[PDB]
Order: sequence, then structure tokens, then C-alpha cells
Amino acid sequence: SHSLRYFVTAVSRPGFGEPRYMEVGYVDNTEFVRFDSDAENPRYEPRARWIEQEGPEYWERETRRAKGNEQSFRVDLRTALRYYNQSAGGSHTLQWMAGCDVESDGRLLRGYWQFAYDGCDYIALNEDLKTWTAADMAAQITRRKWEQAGAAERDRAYLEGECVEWLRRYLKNGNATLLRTDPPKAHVTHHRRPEGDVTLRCWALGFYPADITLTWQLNGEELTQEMELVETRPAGDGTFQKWASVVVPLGKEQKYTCHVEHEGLPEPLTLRW
Amino acid sequence: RGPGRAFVTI
Amino acid sequence: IQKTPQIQVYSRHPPENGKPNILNCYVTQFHPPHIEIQMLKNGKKIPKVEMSDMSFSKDWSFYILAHTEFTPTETDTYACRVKHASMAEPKTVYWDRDM
Ligand SMILES: [Mg+2]
Repeated sequence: SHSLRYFVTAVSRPGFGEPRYMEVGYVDNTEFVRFDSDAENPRYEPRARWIEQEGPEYWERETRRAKGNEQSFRVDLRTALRYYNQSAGGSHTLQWMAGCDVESDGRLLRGYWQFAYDGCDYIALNEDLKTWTAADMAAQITRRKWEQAGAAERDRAYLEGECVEWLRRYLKNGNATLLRTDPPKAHVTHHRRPEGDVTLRCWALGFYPADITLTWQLNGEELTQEMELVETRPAGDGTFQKWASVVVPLGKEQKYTCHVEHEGLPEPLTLRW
Repeated sequence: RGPGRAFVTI
Repeated sequence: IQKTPQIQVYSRHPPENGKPNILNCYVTQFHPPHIEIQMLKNGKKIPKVEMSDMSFSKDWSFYILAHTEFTPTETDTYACRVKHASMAEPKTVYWDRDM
């Protein structure tokens, strides 16, 4: 399956004028468009080569949407101060994620339309694309308003319609990069510690998409609490990397296994030093 | 194409 | 402040001295979003540094990438320095090429 997702952030900065407003769009794990109100001449901008195909009308339309959006977030930030009885002197954040998970045959798997204030869940459109989950009493005020206004209906329409249709167009136009499956190249490194034991590090490199699991086992037991596991990270060439490590006794390396799961791996990898 | 708030505020 | 950044400094490809590469500083799991990232070579700020790949985990924490082109050598030292509200002082993290 694939996803089209927009990540939106409005952050207030009292004394330095208007809140900064940003949108960033992704197809799967590939950044393709961006808006930043702090740019010289704020406009929607291309972030992947394949979107540069779109004509001026696309960029103008998307810039307009961003600018209308920006205005609502300015209002929302002010309303939030009232809902939470907060001073007007401090910086606050409103986040906004909306998008669609879609099977390759065009079927919608899941639509998202959800918000967070100062880093915590605020309100989210449920899977039914009809009702809202409100995280606190402030969000319940919003819920009642959006229920009254029938807000979910037009949101649902976007998620089932435009979001799906444009995702399909993007996947077609950018297929040479977007439709890739690059399996992880994996290996284990061995590092003797001054303490007289060993760090084993299981590496996964050059994979796409980014979704992956990397786990260490001993005697069939996953070493969840023991391992150090870094966030999956972009290599900056359209692929990703990740590693997981455990500390083990010298001479017992061979008992430990690293397990790698990825869509590019019909059978997961098991690696043993 | 991205999502619109449509001036429906919190 | 709420969530402290987690900083990784690493190259696109396994580094080979004299072969062109990309040095990445990937900073994740932080809030609030305001943050300052500089990449340093031998303690001096590198002038050509781009930012990209901003996203949320949801639980909503921020992720961001700084990167620059470089050719590894035996003698150069690279680091990434990050200032964030959650930290009293900027944190400088060195590139470790032998992991
Ligand atoms: Mg929270």
C-alpha cells in the first residue's frame, strides 16, 4: 500500500509577529512539497524532481490553500490560549496531520485528519471518517462545534476522493523512485569493550520504504529492554538506515541472533556473528 | 494535493 | 522543555577516505519545534548545510535532517551541534565512523 500525507505546523512567537506556518507533503517516505511562511516569497515549493512536472496552476492552487490554512491556524492558536487559560506571552504549537493510506488498487485503507496542541493529542477523526475523538475537555468544545457544522463530511470527501486520486497520479509520475523496493543490506559488527565484554551491532542499510523491524534474540527471547535501537534515518539518497545493539559476553557471541523484517524480505533475515 | 481547513476553526 | 532531541551523526555510505559522501545530522523526537543545528568541521561552522525531512512521529514529536557533502579524510573531525529549549546548553555530537 501507499500513503499521501501532509504534516502541518503553526507555532506562535509573541513579539516577533505572525506565527510561523509550515506544510510538508510526503508520498510514502519521500518528501515532495513544502510551504514555509518564513521563506522569501512564501509559496508551495517542489522537494522531489518528479513533482516539478506539475504546471503553474498546481503551484498557485496549493499556495492558495496553504495561505487560507495559515489564517485559520492563526485563529486557532488564539482560541487555544482561551481554552487553556494561557498567557499571550508564550510560544505554543498546533500540529495537523491529514492523509490517506491506499491499496495499490485504489482502495482506501485509512484516512487521517488529526490535531495536537503543544505536543499532545487534541482531536482526531475516527476511522469511521464520521466521528471525532477528543483528548480533553477543551477538545470537546471543538468536537461539539464540528459536529454541529458537519465538519467531518467535507473532510471525509477529501480523504476518499482528492487524496486517493492525487496519490495515484503521483505514484504514476514518480514511479521510477516511488515504486522501488530496496531490501535492507544487513550485517553484524563486533566491538570489544574495555570492560572485557562485547557490543554486537546489527546494521540495516540502503532500504526503502522506511518501515523495518530490527530485533535481537537470545534462546528465542527478544531482548527488547536490553537493546539500544536508533530511530530509522534517511541516508539522503532515497534510502534509510537503522541499527540495534546489545552487550554480550566474550565467547558467547554466537548465541545471539539479529532478526530483520522488511517488505523487500519475503523471508526475514536472521544474522549471527 | 493537500487538505483544506475551509475556515472551520477549533 | 517537553522532549529532548535525539541526535545521530552519520554518512550516507560507509566512509572511505578520499571518496565523496554525505554527512548527515538527523535530529528526532523533540518538542517544541524551534531548534538550531550547525555542522562543524574541526570546530568551525560548515557554510553549505541544508535542512530537510521534517515530520512527526505522532505521538507528534519533531524530526529533522541537516546534511552536507564531504570527502572523509584521516585527519578531519566532524560534529553536529544542536541547541534546543529542552537543553541548558547546545549539545555537540561527534561523528563516529567505526560503528
Ligand atoms: Mg502528551
